[PDB]
Amino acid sequence: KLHKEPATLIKAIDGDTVKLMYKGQPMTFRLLLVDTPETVEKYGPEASAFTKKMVENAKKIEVEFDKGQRTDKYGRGLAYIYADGKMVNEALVRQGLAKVAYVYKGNNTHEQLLRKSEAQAKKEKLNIWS
Repeated sequence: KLHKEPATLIKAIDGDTVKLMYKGQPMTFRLLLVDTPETVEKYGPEASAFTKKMVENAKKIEVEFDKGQRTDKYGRGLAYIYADGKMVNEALVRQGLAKVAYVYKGNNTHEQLLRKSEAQAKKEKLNIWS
Protein backbone atom coordinates (compact mmCIF):
# COMPACT_ATOMS: atom_id res chain seq x y z
CA LYS A 1 0.00 0.00 0.00
CA LEU A 2 1.24 3.55 -0.71
CA HIS A 3 2.20 6.02 2.00
CA LYS A 4 2.21 9.79 2.32
CA GLU A 5 5.27 11.75 3.29
CA PRO A 6 5.67 15.37 4.38
CA ALA A 7 7.29 17.86 2.03
CA THR A 8 7.67 21.65 2.14
CA LEU A 9 6.75 23.86 -0.78
CA ILE A 10 9.74 25.63 -2.27
CA LYS A 11 8.29 26.88 -5.59
CA ALA A 12 5.33 25.99 -7.83
CA ILE A 13 6.49 25.80 -11.43
CA ASP A 14 3.40 25.19 -13.53
CA GLY A 15 0.28 23.08 -13.91
CA ASP A 16 2.03 19.72 -13.48
CA THR A 17 5.39 20.52 -11.90
CA VAL A 18 6.13 21.60 -8.33
CA LYS A 19 9.45 22.10 -6.42
CA LEU A 20 9.56 20.73 -2.86
CA MET A 21 11.98 20.03 -0.02
CA TYR A 22 11.75 16.28 0.20
CA LYS A 23 13.96 14.61 2.79
CA GLY A 24 16.04 17.72 3.34
CA GLN A 25 16.84 17.95 -0.36
CA PRO A 26 15.10 20.31 -2.81
CA MET A 27 13.48 18.34 -5.65
CA THR A 28 11.13 18.86 -8.59
CA PHE A 29 8.06 16.68 -8.75
CA ARG A 30 6.04 15.90 -11.86
CA LEU A 31 2.39 15.20 -10.91
CA LEU A 32 1.42 11.61 -11.79
CA LEU A 33 -1.30 10.80 -14.38
CA VAL A 34 -2.23 14.30 -15.52
CA ASP A 35 -1.55 16.36 -18.66
CA THR A 36 -2.12 20.08 -18.16
CA PRO A 37 -1.90 22.57 -21.08
CA GLU A 38 1.57 24.08 -21.47
CA THR A 39 1.86 27.62 -20.15
CA VAL A 40 0.92 29.30 -24.14
CA GLU A 41 -1.80 26.72 -24.78
CA LYS A 42 -5.44 27.39 -23.99
CA TYR A 43 -5.94 26.82 -20.23
CA GLY A 44 -2.24 26.57 -19.42
CA PRO A 45 -1.98 29.63 -17.22
CA GLU A 46 -5.24 28.64 -15.54
CA ALA A 47 -3.92 25.20 -14.60
CA SER A 48 -0.71 26.84 -13.33
CA ALA A 49 -2.61 29.39 -11.24
CA PHE A 50 -4.72 26.56 -9.83
CA THR A 51 -1.82 24.28 -8.91
CA LYS A 52 0.10 27.30 -7.56
CA LYS A 53 -2.82 28.50 -5.49
CA MET A 54 -3.59 25.02 -4.12
CA VAL A 55 -0.06 24.45 -2.86
CA GLU A 56 0.82 27.98 -1.67
CA ASN A 57 -2.28 28.12 0.51
CA ALA A 58 -1.88 24.66 2.07
CA LYS A 59 -0.71 24.27 5.68
CA LYS A 60 0.45 20.78 4.79
CA ILE A 61 1.94 19.31 1.65
CA GLU A 62 2.48 15.58 1.34
CA VAL A 63 3.90 13.50 -1.49
CA GLU A 64 2.97 9.96 -2.41
CA PHE A 65 5.10 7.88 -4.75
CA ASP A 66 3.32 5.04 -6.57
CA LYS A 67 4.48 1.43 -6.95
CA GLY A 68 6.22 1.99 -10.26
CA GLN A 69 9.30 4.05 -11.20
CA ARG A 70 9.79 7.11 -8.98
CA THR A 71 11.62 9.45 -11.31
CA ASP A 72 11.61 10.28 -15.00
CA LYS A 73 14.57 10.76 -17.35
CA TYR A 74 14.89 14.43 -16.36
CA GLY A 75 15.23 13.44 -12.70
CA ARG A 76 11.77 14.68 -11.67
CA GLY A 77 10.06 12.76 -8.84
CA LEU A 78 6.88 11.02 -9.98
CA ALA A 79 4.12 11.30 -7.35
CA TYR A 80 0.63 12.32 -6.18
CA ILE A 81 0.78 15.63 -4.32
CA TYR A 82 -1.57 16.29 -1.40
CA ALA A 83 -2.45 19.83 -0.21
CA ASP A 84 -4.20 19.55 3.16
CA GLY A 85 -5.47 16.10 2.40
CA LYS A 86 -6.69 17.04 -1.07
CA MET A 87 -4.81 15.41 -3.92
CA VAL A 88 -3.78 18.13 -6.39
CA ASN A 89 -3.67 15.60 -9.25
CA GLU A 90 -7.36 14.75 -8.79
CA ALA A 91 -8.36 18.36 -8.13
CA LEU A 92 -6.93 19.47 -11.52
CA VAL A 93 -8.72 16.75 -13.42
CA ARG A 94 -12.04 17.29 -11.61
CA GLN A 95 -11.91 21.01 -12.50
CA GLY A 96 -11.34 20.22 -16.17
CA LEU A 97 -7.86 21.70 -16.25
CA ALA A 98 -6.14 18.43 -17.14
CA LYS A 99 -6.56 15.20 -19.10
CA VAL A 100 -5.69 11.82 -17.57
CA ALA A 101 -2.21 10.90 -18.88
CA TYR A 102 -1.25 7.42 -20.10
CA VAL A 103 0.10 5.22 -17.29
CA TYR A 104 3.88 5.44 -16.97
CA LYS A 105 6.03 2.53 -15.81
CA GLY A 106 3.45 0.88 -13.54
CA ASN A 107 2.29 3.99 -11.67
CA ASN A 108 -1.44 3.47 -11.91
CA THR A 109 -2.84 3.23 -8.39
CA HIS A 110 -5.17 6.23 -8.83
CA GLU A 111 -5.88 6.05 -12.53
CA GLN A 112 -9.48 4.89 -11.95
CA LEU A 113 -10.22 7.65 -9.47
CA LEU A 114 -8.81 10.23 -11.89
CA ARG A 115 -10.62 8.69 -14.88
CA LYS A 116 -13.94 8.98 -13.04
CA SER A 117 -13.31 12.65 -12.19
CA GLU A 118 -12.34 13.39 -15.76
CA ALA A 119 -15.55 11.80 -17.04
CA GLN A 120 -17.50 14.06 -14.67
CA ALA A 121 -15.61 17.16 -15.89
CA LYS A 122 -16.30 16.18 -19.51
CA LYS A 123 -19.97 15.75 -18.55
CA GLU A 124 -20.09 19.23 -17.03
CA LYS A 125 -18.06 20.53 -20.00
CA LEU A 126 -15.53 22.13 -17.69
CA ASN A 127 -12.71 24.29 -19.13
CA ILE A 128 -10.66 21.97 -21.32
CA TRP A 129 -13.99 20.28 -22.01
CA SER A 130 -16.11 23.32 -22.82
